[PDB]
Amino acid sequence: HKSEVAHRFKDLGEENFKALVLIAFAQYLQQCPFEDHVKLVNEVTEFAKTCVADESAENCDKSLHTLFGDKLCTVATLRETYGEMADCCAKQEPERNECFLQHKDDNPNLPRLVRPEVDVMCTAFHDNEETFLKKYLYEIARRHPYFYAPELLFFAKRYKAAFTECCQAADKAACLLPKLDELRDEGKASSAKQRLKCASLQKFGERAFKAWAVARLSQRFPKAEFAEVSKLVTDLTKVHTECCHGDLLECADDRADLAKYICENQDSISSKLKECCEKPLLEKSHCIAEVENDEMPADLPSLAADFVESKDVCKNYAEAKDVFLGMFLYEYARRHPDYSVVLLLRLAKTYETTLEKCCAAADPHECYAKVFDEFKPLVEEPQNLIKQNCELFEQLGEYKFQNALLVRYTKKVPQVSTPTLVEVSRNLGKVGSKCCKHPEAKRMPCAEDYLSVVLNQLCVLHEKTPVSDRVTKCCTESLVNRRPCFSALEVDETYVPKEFNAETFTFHADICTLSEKERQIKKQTALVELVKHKPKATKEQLKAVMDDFAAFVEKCCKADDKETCFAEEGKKLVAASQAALG
Ligand SMILES: O=C(CCCCC(=O)Nc1c(I)cc(I)c(C(=O)O)c1I)Nc1c(I)cc(I)c(C(=O)O)c1I
Ligand SMILES: CCCCCCCCCCCCCC(=O)O
Ligand SMILES: CCCCCCCCCCCCCC(=O)O
Ligand SMILES: CCCCCCCCCCCCCC(=O)O
Repeated sequence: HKSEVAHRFKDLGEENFKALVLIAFAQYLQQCPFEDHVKLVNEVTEFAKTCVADESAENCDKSLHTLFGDKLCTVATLRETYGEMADCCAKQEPERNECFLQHKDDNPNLPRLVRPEVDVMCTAFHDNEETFLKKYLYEIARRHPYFYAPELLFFAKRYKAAFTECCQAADKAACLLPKLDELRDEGKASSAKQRLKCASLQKFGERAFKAWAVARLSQRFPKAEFAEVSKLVTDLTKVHTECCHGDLLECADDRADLAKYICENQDSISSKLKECCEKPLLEKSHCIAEVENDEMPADLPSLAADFVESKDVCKNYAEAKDVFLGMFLYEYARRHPDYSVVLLLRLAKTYETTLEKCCAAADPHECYAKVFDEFKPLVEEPQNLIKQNCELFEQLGEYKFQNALLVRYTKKVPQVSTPTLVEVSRNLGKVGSKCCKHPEAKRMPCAEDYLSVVLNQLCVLHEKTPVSDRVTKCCTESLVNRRPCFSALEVDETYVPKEFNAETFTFHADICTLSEKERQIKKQTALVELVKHKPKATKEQLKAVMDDFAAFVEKCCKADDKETCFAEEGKKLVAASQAALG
């Protein structure tokens, strides 16, 4: 109403408010100590309560941006600590807020956050749930100044849940560690995605983004009328543009407003937005974004009717090209929740090319008449890969499957770094263990989601330390040919194998006293180095060498005087092995 702070305070709640303000400040003032942010939070909360009691108390009428910047400019060491940022305080609103946005460092030089021992965690937890959680929430926020605050808050509650449950467990570690690893991985993925999507809106442009959304929104809301989907795609695009700019307030309101729009028109959009829409303000958006696909009508026509077998098609298309293509995507995507969004884009892209080089032809109706015939090989390629790879995954285990990938990609790009190969092959290996368990009708969307993260993660490391044109090609290609481009890569014939190095293939008993997740990376590192030394090896020659190594390990660990054993059988191993691989 007349007071913004009061309003947000009222419908967010004290607890949520206090946490958000914390994250908000930790994101702009990434260098101040924890205890300092706590003071600000208390001061702002105290102020808020004043306004709650009387929307007319001093300053309660000022806008959040104004209020936020004023307290921000309140910090004394602003200039001595942040320098340039202090000059923002000289500017007025909105240049002031704009100025603060431009000075937020997305990759501060903060030390890697370390995970202490479960016992200390659980103890610190029990002795002060409050500071324990706010302190960590502070550490995460200052490191990811662009992570959508509410989402960060969503994660905090799951961490709390993990401590509550596990710190009472008979075996704390076995209960907590896995939940924690799962949590940071998921958090990492959530972050990689947010950055990825913004980057995209930048490179590829708005049209491609609008396309992506139509495909996605249509799979999810197959019953919605096309005009509703267009309406939603427009608002969604404005929403991400603003949320990418990094301004929390504008971002949050666009998201809420959009959630309220959806919920009000719920029936004419989806039947599965029931739970999500009764939920509280804070969670609505989160919920909705994650909602399961509604069910598609059974009384659905044939695409060929309006898109192939109907003359007056080049006329509808010329009438409004993007809109017609949109209707195509809409019609195609809502009938295929099983297709990957990018697959859908490929088809539409194909259709588009056809209509372009066929509507300017003699007899249109038959120039393009067999278009749906070109979609089949587009659809099949992805499917057969999910087919071939999920089987191999079930045969071997997650680990042996990972090793397979390891050999496979080293031979494609032997120039890539050994640790980078190990990283990629394992996450990749994960996508397999995480998606292959799904029923085929859900597999492809699964892989797309995971692979996009992995492929962009792959492309960044390379962007910085480029090592191959082939990779750089796939990495700067269209995000529709990205994965196909990588899938295409062939063995590197040009490659000149690295020289030999005894050390690289020398092992000590220490590997016996390492975690399964440790020995692995050690064995896997040697594997790449192996393939990098003998690239013309065979899955047969290789499997034989890997096998002798298998024994070698167990044999030397489960044998008296480990150290010597290794150095003894090791000389033998390296010797017999170098021989087979001539
Ligand atoms: O990341 C995603 C996940 C899409 C999930 C589909 C989606 O948009 N859901 C959704 C909905 I309904 C409503 C709201 I309110 C919100 C939100 O919280 O803002 C969201 I998140 N989508 C995506 C998009 I949209 C465009 C491009 I270009 C790319 C690329 O980088 O290829 C990608 I990977
Ligand atoms: C002075 C700064 C105060 C910070 C207030 C942030 C308000 C966030 C509103 C949260 C809306 C949740 C809607 C959603 O995105 O799902
Ligand atoms: C209703 C909003 C208009 C939707 C835009 C339709 C254009 C379809 C483009 C086909 C996909 C190719 C995307 C790309 O440029 O990479
Ligand atoms: C040319 C000397 C090569 C000898 C070094 C062999 C190292 C290969 C690592 C084998 C990893 C297989 C993993 C496993 O056994 O579970």
